[PDB]
Amino acid sequence: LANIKREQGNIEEAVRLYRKALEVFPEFAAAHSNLASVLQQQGKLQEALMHYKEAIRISPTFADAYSNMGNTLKEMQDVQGALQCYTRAIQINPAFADAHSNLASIHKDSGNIPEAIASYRTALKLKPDFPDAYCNLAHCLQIVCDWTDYDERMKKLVSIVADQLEKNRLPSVHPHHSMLYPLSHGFRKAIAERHGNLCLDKINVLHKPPYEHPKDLKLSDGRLRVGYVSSDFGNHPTSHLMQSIPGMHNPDKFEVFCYALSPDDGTNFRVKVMAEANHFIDLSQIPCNGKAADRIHQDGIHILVNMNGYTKGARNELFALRPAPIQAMWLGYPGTSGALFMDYIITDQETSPAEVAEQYSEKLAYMPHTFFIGDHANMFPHLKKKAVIDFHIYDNRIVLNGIDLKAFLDSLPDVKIVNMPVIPMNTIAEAVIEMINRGQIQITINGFSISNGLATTQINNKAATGEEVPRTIIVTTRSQYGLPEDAIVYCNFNQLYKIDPSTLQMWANILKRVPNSVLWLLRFPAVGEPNIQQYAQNMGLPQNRIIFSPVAPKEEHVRRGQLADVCLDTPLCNGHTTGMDVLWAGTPMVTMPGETLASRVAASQLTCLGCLELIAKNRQEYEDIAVKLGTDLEYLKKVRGKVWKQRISSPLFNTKQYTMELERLYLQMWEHYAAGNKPDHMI
Amino acid sequence: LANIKREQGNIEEAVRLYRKALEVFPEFAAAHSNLASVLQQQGKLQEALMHYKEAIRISPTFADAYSNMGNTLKEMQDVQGALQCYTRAIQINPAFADAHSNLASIHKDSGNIPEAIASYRTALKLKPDFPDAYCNLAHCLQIVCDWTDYDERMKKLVSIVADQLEKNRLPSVHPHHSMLYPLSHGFRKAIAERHGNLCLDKINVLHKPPYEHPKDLKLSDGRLRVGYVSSDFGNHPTSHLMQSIPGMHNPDKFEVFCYALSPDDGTNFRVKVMAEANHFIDLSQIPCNGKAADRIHQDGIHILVNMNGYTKGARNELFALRPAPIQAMWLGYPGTSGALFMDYIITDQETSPAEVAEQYSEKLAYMPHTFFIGDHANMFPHLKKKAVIDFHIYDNRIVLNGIDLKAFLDSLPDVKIVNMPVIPMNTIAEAVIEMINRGQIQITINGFSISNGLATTQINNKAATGEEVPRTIIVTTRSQYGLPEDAIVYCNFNQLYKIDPSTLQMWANILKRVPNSVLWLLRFPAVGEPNIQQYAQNMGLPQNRIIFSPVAPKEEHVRRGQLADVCLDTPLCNGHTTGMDVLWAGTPMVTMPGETLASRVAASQLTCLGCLELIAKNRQEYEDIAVKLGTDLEYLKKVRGKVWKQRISSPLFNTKQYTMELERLYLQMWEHYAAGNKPDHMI
Amino acid sequence: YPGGSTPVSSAN
Amino acid sequence: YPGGSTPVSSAN
Ligand SMILES: O=c1ccn([C@@H]2O[C@H](COP(=O)(O)OP(=O)(O)O)[C@@H](O)[C@H]2O)c(=O)[nH]1
Ligand SMILES: O=c1ccn([C@@H]2O[C@H](COP(=O)(O)OP(=O)(O)O)[C@@H](O)[C@H]2O)c(=O)[nH]1
Ligand SMILES: *[C@@H]1O[C@H](CO)[C@@H](O)[C@H](O)[C@H]1NC(=O)/C=C/CCl
Ligand SMILES: *[C@@H]1O[C@H](CO)[C@@H](O)[C@H](O)[C@H]1NC(=O)/C=C/CCl
Repeated sequence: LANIKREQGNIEEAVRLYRKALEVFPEFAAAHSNLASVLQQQGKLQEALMHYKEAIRISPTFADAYSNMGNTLKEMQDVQGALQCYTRAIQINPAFADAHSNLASIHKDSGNIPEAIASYRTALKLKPDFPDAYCNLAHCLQIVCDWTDYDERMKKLVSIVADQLEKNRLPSVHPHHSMLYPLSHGFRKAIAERHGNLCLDKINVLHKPPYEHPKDLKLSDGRLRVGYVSSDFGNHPTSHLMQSIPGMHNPDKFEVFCYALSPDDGTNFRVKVMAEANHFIDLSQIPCNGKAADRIHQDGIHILVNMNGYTKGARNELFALRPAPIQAMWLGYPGTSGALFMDYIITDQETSPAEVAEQYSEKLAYMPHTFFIGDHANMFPHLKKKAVIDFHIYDNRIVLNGIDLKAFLDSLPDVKIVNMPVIPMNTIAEAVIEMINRGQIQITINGFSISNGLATTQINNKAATGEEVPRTIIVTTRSQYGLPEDAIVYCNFNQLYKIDPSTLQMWANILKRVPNSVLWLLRFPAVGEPNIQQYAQNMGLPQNRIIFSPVAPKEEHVRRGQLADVCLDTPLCNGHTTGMDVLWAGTPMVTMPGETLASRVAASQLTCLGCLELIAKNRQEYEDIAVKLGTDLEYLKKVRGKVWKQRISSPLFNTKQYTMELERLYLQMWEHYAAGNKPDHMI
Repeated sequence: LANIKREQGNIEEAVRLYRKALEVFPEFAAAHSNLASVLQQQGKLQEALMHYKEAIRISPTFADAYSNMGNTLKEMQDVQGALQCYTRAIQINPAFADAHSNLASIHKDSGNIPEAIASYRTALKLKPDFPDAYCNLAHCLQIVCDWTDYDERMKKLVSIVADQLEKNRLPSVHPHHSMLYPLSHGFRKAIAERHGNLCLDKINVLHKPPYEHPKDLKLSDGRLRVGYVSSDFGNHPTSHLMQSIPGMHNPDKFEVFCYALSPDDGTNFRVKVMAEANHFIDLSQIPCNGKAADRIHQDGIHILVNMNGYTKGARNELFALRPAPIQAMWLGYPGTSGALFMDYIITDQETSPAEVAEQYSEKLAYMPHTFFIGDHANMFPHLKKKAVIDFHIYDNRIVLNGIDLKAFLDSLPDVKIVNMPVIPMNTIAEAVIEMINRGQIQITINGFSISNGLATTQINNKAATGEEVPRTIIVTTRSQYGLPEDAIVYCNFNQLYKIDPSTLQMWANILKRVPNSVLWLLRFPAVGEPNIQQYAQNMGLPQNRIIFSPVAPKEEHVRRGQLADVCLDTPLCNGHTTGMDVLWAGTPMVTMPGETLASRVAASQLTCLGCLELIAKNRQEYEDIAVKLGTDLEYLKKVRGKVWKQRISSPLFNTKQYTMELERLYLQMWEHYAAGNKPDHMI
Repeated sequence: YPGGSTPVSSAN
Repeated sequence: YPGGSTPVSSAN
């Protein structure tokens, strides 16, 4: 029925009519195919797949059915199956734009960005007005720092979003990507609101009543029940940030429930949150959103915490159901939900100043310092102290770190203190330098093991990922990364997609002011590297001024930031987890806070750390800060010493203090509701 | 050192010298890269990866290091990493042929055969004399039934192999693929011998002594210790064939040891072999070949059984070590090892007649009927009996099967017997036909559940894979597959790569003789379908004479063979597992045994079954057999009835009898050795 | 098969 | 990272 096709929005209604169309005429390919497409929207993947196959049985060359089948296969995680279907659709009709675009997205998912780019271009050739394809292409070009026609692209993106938002359609720019593009705050917020709307619509079709919520603390013996919901209890940045928090919650006043949206990945991160939460519930076992929300309700949750927003593995359908009376966005998602069902965003003054409450659909709930936290002190305590070898004295050329470093140092005939232990060039120092020059894995000095920082996965693969603290003394050096012994190292360790033409221009300016210096970047992904290098050269900078390294295992990545002098933050979207990483190594970060939450996190970190001289108000300042730290060597020593001492003395990496403040804010939110008020700003 | 590079074959020696080259000159990219390449040949993947990264650190645009790194990444199963490296190599040098060929093989592995084809062509454009690339291209073209320039290709393949075998190099045609190409038996055997040689060379470098082997049965209380070694104790054809065999071994005379080369995949196949073997050992935990062979030795194995040959997951290094005195190829590998370390091939008279003992490097050890066995009786007992609906009487249009079929039939007012129960067209019969026409999942008749054969994974996903017997009555019909109600169905359910131009020509001839008939093929893979259809049309056959279906779940695949009249076997390489599948459904198979073991298995199955009238001596016979079974309807009924009754009464699917014969042959082999003779032919 | 996987025999 | 995987934050 051309009817059922039209019931756009009334899903179960469309379903019931396609069924009837097949009651009149069983042999109806198009009705099978459409029935499959709507069963797929309802998440009935096996049933969908069955009707697509029926559709193809009737019409063996039905391109559109194969291309839609491939989507279903991709949801079922049969990726090769998906490929087979898309390819088949393109064989049947080589001018089918959607099939080419579906294929491209398979390539993007496997990180084959050049093959994705080429297929999105074919789709665009065939159908020049194709928003989803243009916007996805734009994300691929972003990922690899392909800035061909950059300014047109940005305007072209803004326009598509304008067109779409007017027409009430869900926009082709993903809310998580929306921070990279010069959209208005109203646009960003509205993109987010749309995605939040689709969550209501998927759950409205189960016609559940509202849940009724607890109003006292009595059923819970006076404890606030907090539920943390996340697809990232496992080897993920989220756990690298907050894995200690559940177990530090005061059990006299709080009862902690962790709701995992992902199965157990076997890592110590998942182990720790499982062991330390009062309750751990694996919602990855309970795929129906109604049941899962029911569980949440019957646990008696007072505050449910959304750690995903619009990131991989989200199930915001559960928050749409309102299983709890207070619902707050917490740390995994650097932006607004736009969704009426989220009451608060846990943030801070520096990140989200009360001026810009309008960027956000939620009420602002402030932590007193930064809302950012890091598990560095617990994951990487071997980085609390370091020693150097002297080959007059550099803090960042040849570094040793280790739980047992002090006793190693004490076994040495001569060591001086400047506090920083220095090892002079004796046999020991040459044995070390030799191990590194040879690429050898480790040596023994005085019974201690001395490890090559490059070989951590061979010595202890759990120490490499940060799931265990290393039990050897590790040596880290500038020559392991081809970095110069005799010049300033500026670093940035973020994915390349965070860089834009203005940012690379600022860096270029800084490197021209500081002739004796290099910028240290990562292959994140390696296919972005010749673009950056090409753009740098057209800005008039020689080949050797930008040094690339590969992405490293978690512990090596954090340990190696000790080799840099200064980190240059990306103003487009800052280091978040990666800002904590660089600061834990004692390396100052220069930043320029923007308008969005994502552009402002590093300034919040640095404010919490007590380094306000590192925050720029504009581009000229950012350059001047950075040139100053690469030329005024005594002021570099001061600022470095300030970072090294405040990573410990400040609140920044203090998970216990963080948890206690968080608790104080949960209670403020609770009391303001217990007394029948509705969500308002907490300060 | 240009030296170390030259130590071709003396692996640890090359290693030790590259190390020394780095002792003289630490900063030597090429030496890092070569050192990595040899560490990789020794299986030291993490160490290899470290030195590749060192090589790239010194020379950021070292294309060759990136391309070799990608291979290492691919061995570590970091597939995206591998892609990144190959792509990077091609960005740096777009004329690097090997990098393009490495990329193509990544595409082939993911089943993206058109993208693999295109990249192997680029490699061939850049380097026209590139054997590995040409031969891999040839396999891709095979897989999709791309027969462009077919005859030249075959001669081009033979020549490459001739060139290579002379020059002592390991050939670019994989021994498992060698059966598809018109090579001589001496060529095939020699290809296999080469791969067997590389296994000795990898284990020779551990300079182990010979093992010394038991000579009596005394340490084992009079029991022959048999070790079955396989990467396929899990959801694999091998387990679908032999999973019952270990537990049926006579524990008074045999002690069974299963050596898994793969981790536990969670399936009931793995569960059953684990539970029923006297001992189960997970060699996937013990990656070093020396240790694993040691374990085998200290278990006291008298006969070690190689179930892999040259198939995925093989570790023939363990057989090269000779941990046991008798070593036999058994069922997973349809050809010779060519390897001096394998004593026997368990085969039979029909498959491997004593005339052709020369095809084989091993001695022939004969099972008395076929060496082929199938677990069908145990996996699919619901297929032992069936009923039909009559909409005068067909056995293969509308079929019901079920453990509880008999009691369902007994609840019906009218049923006639012809033995075959027939259901007449009443309400019941229309309720069934209606369920199917609507694509509905199931209905209840008289309290029994009646399931749509298309919806098995929705009802019971373990029944669909064959890990459980279905607990409902399943309905299977020709209209579920678009097959004609009023004409002969010829089927072949093998992967398309088994078909060649001569085979499709024979089928075409048969379909022209039998106007009222269709050939039923599978999308295996779907990208092969328009080729077959194109070639059929150039042979003068309309669009509708060849019907494609998708690959089905294991149980549906075996159940649906009941809908065919006749199966047309592929003479190039026959149905093996798939021949057992089709016979279990009661469907006669027409075959033409060739020269190779792989071309002869179906004739052995059919001889064991007692259907000699189905075996053709040449092409004319094969056509005539097949036309005869599609036109002489009374003789089709006879031959079908003969297949249906002999799948039970003959040895073919009789796992207990098979195991007892196997035991009788193990003892013949043992006694002939106990008495210090060396391997000779057993009959 | 579309929806999961059909393991088969193939080269090492 | 080359050799395994570096999980990151990314869109749903
Ligand atoms: O060489 C590296 C560079 C980064 N990282 C980690 O990679 C992740 C990058 O994630 P994301 O892009 O989401 O970081 P954010 O945006 O939070 O800074 C972080 O956990 C880093 O700690 C790593 O393990 N090795
Ligand atoms: O639609 C199908 C067709 C085949 N098969 C199974 O797929 C495998 C094909 O494997 P292979 O090509 O090695 O079979 P062989 O060469 O032994 O006949 C066999 O287990 C078949 O039972 C399946 O499950 N569904
Ligand atoms: C990725 O990882 C951490 C923890 O989940 C989160 O705090 C951080 O905000 C996030 N970074 C980004 O999402 C960058 C987005 C630009 Cl598309
Ligand atoms: C695949 O599966 C079964 C069990 O492992 C084995 O008996 C059968 O011989 C095999 N079929 C083929 O290998 C076809 C090869 C042509 Cl490359």
